[PDB]
Amino acid sequence: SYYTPAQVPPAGTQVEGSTKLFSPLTIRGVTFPNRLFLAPLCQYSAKDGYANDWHLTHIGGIVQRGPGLAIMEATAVQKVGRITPQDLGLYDDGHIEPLKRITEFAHSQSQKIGIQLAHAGRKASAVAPWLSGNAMAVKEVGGWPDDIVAPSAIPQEEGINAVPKVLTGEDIGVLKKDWAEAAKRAVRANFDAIEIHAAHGYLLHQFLSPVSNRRTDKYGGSFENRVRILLEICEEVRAVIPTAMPLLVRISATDWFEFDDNLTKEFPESWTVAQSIRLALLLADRGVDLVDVSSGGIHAKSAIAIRSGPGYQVHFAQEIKKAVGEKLLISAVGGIKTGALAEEVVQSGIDAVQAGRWFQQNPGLVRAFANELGVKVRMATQIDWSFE
Amino acid sequence: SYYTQVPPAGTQVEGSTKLFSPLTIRGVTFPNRLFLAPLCQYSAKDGYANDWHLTHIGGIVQRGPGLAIMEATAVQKVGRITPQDLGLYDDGHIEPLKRITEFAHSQSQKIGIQLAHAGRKASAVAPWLSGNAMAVKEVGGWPDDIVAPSAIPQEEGINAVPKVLTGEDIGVLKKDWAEAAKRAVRANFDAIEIHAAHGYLLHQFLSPVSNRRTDKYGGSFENRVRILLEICEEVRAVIPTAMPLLVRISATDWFEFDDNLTKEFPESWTVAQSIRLALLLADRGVDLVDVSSGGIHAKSAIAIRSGPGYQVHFAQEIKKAVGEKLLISAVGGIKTGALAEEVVQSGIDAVQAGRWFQQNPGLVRAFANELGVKVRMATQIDWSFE
Ligand SMILES: Cc1cc2nc3c(=O)[nH]c(=O)nc-3n(C[C@H](O)[C@H](O)[C@H](O)COP(=O)(O)O)c2cc1C
Ligand SMILES: Cc1cc2nc3c(=O)[nH]c(=O)nc-3n(C[C@H](O)[C@H](O)[C@H](O)COP(=O)(O)O)c2cc1C
Ligand SMILES: [Cl-]
Ligand SMILES: [Cl-]
Repeated sequence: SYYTPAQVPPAGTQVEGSTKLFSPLTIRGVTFPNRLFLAPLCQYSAKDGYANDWHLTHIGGIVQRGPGLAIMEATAVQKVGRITPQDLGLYDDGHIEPLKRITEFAHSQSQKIGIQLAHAGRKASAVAPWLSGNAMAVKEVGGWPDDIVAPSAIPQEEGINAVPKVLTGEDIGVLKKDWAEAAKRAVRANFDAIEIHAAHGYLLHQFLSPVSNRRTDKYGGSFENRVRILLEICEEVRAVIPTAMPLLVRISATDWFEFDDNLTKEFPESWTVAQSIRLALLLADRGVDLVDVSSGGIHAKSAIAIRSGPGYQVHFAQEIKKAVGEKLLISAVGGIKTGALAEEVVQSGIDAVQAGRWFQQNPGLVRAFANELGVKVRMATQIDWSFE
Repeated sequence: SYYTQVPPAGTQVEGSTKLFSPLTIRGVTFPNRLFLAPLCQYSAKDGYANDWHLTHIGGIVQRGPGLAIMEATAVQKVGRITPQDLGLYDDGHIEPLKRITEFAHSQSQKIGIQLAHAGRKASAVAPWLSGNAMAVKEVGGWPDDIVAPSAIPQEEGINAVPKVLTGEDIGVLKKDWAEAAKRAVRANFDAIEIHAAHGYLLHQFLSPVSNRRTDKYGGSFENRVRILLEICEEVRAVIPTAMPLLVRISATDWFEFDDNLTKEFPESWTVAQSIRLALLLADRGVDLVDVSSGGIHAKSAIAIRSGPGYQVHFAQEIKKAVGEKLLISAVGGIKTGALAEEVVQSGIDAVQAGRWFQQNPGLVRAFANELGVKVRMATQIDWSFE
C-alpha cells in the first residue's frame, strides 16, 4: 500500500498533556477519547419527530470538534411523550433513517454518539421555551393536551397544564414495550450509546417522586414501588440492546424540597438525594453503566436546574459517587463551563462531565477547555489546519 | 390565522455599526457586511459535496454571516486544485450543493459559491501534506493533464509542466465556466464569485510572469485581461440579472514593491493594473471585487499571513480609485470586530474572514460583542444563552 495517510487519533484526543478530563474512558465495547460529553439539549426543530438538517448541522458542527460522547436531545419513545410538538422521536420506524445520517457523519469522524430516550408524561404537549417556560401546545399547533399521560391525574401546574390521563397497568406494559422498541430503533440507527431520561420532572421522575405519584398499586406508595417502572424499563432495555452498548441514566438527584424549610413543610414526602443513592446502586445492579446527575423539575416550585453559577450541582454528583465507589460511573452536569472547573470535577473522583448550553454557545468548547488547561487536544484535520 | 416574526441571523437588532448594516446587491440583501471567505476543505471525492461540507457550512450559516461563500469549486475536472476539491463540472454536483443551499435558505441566509480553475497549480495535494506538491495519478491526481497559458510550471522540479491552452481549448474553457455558473444557479446559490486570484488559471493569464503568450490572450494589458473579461461576459449572459456577481483578484504579485524583484520580474501584475481591471469588470456587470494578493511564484505566495488586516491597504487604494462605480471587500487577518468596523468605516463596502470562521463559527457574535452591539443568532443559539 503506497501513499498511506498518516494515522491520526479521533478529534478529542489529548495529544499533549496529562489531564484526567482529556483522558479516554472505556465503557463496555466503546472507548470515548475524553470525558467531556455534550449533554442532551432539545432543539425544538423537528416535525413529526424526524431529525432534519438542523439537527445534522448542529450535532455535526459539535462532533467535528471532538466531545468524547455527543448525546442527542430528549427523543420521545411514544408520540404523546414528546415535550413539545417540535421534539425528536424514536416511536416510528421512519425515524431511523434521518438519525442514521447523523451517526454516519459522527462515525466518519471516528466520533462516538448517543441519544437520550425520553417521555415527558404530564409535562408533554408544551410549547418551545422561547414561547413560554410552561404552556400547552394546543391541538391547532400540533399539540395533544387531551392525550398526555402520568402516574396520577395531577397537572404539572394547575391552571396551566392539562390534567394528565392515569396510566393503567396495561398502559404501563405498552409503555415499557415502547421504551424497548425505541432502544431497538436507536441501535438500528447506529448510535454508540443510549441514555434513559429519568429526570427533570418527566414521566419516570413523575413515578419516582411522591409529589407526582399518588398511586396505590405496585407502581406507587413505597420506594420499591416508585422506582419499579424505572428498574423494569432498564431491565427490558438491557434485554434488547447489545451487551457491548453503554447504557446511561440521567436522574434528578432531588426535588430540592428537602433543603428548604418552608418547602419541606409544604411537600413532606419528595424525591431526595438519599433515595438517589439507593436507586443508583439498584441501577448498577441492572446493567446501567453510568448515571448523570441533574436535579429538579417536578413542580412549579422545583424547576429543572438550569442555573447561572459554576458547577452548581457538582456536589450531588460527588455525594452519589462517594456512596457508590467503583460500582457505577458518575457524571456531573450544570454550569461546567471552563476547563479548570471541568478538570477539577473529574480530579475529585467524578468519572466524566457534561456540558449543554456551553457547547451551543461555543461548538469549539473542547479546544477552549484544552487551551485553558495548557494541553493539546486534536480537532478535525481541517479545523486544526485553520490555525496555521 | 391563529398562533402566528424574527429577522435572519446576522441582523443588527441593537446598535448602529456599518459592519452589521445590510447591503443590497441587485436582487439580494445581505443582513450584514461580514462574509465567510471561500475556504477549501479538501474533503470531496470526484467533486461531490458531502456531509462534511454540509455540517461545516451549515454550522457557520446558523451563526449569521451576511454572505457565506463556499470554497473554490472547479469549472473543469482538470481545474481542481486538489483531488479533494469541490466541482461544478458535472450535473451530478448540483444536488449535493442544493442540500447546503436549502439549509441556508431554511435559516433565511444568503449563500454563494466561488467558481475556480487552478490552471498550472492543479493536481496538487492538500496543504497539510505539502504547501506545494503534485498529487500523483495513484492518489487521484492528473499531472499530465494540467493546463495553463504558457508551458511554465508553478515551481520547476515540483509541479508538472502544464499543457498550453490552444485557442479552441480557451473557447471550451469559457463555455465550461458558463456551464458551471448555470449549474450553480440550478443549485440555488444566491451569488456567484469568479476566482481570478492566487496564481490560479485566470491570474496566470493576468500576470506576465506566467503568461508569455503572443496571441490575443497575452503580450499586452488588453490581451492579458481578455480571458477574464470574456468569462465575466459569458457568465453574466447565463445567470439571472438579479444575481450578484463577485470577482476575487490578487491585487499584486508584490514584485513591484522590491527593487531586486522588479529587476528580476520587470513586468508583473500590479495594483495599478488591478484598478484598471476593476473598472473594466464593473463595466461588464461585476458587482463586487474582493481584494487578495499573491500566488504566481514561489517568490510570491498566496497572502495567508499572521498579522491584522495585512492587505486592507490594497482594498483601500482600489476603492479610492473606483469610488461608487464598484463595491470592494477586504480580506486577510480581519480577525476582530474593532478592526472590521474600522475597515468598513474607512470606506470599504464589506469584509471577509476565512480562517477565523473555521476557528470560531460564532465569529459574528464575537465581533458584535467586541463592538457592543446585538446581532441575532439562530433562535436555538440565542436561547442557549439563557
Ligand atoms: C434549551 C435546553 C434544552 C435542554 N434539553 C434537554 C434534554 O433534552 N434532555 C435533558 O436531559 N436535559 C436537557 N437540558 C438540560 C441540559 O442537558 C443541562 O443538564 C443543563 O442545561 C445544565 O448544563 P449546562 O449548564 O451545561 O447547560 C436542556 C437545557 C436547555 C437550556
Ligand atoms: C485552508 C485555506 C483554504 C483556502 N481556500 C480558498 C479558496 O478556496 N478560495 C480562495 O479564494 N481563497 C482561499 N483561501 C484564502 C482565504 O479565502 C483568505 O483570503 C485568507 O485565508 C486570508 O483571510 P483570513 O485571514 O480571514 O483567513 C484559503 C485559505 C486557507 C487557509
Ligand atoms: Cl429535559
Ligand atoms: Cl485559493
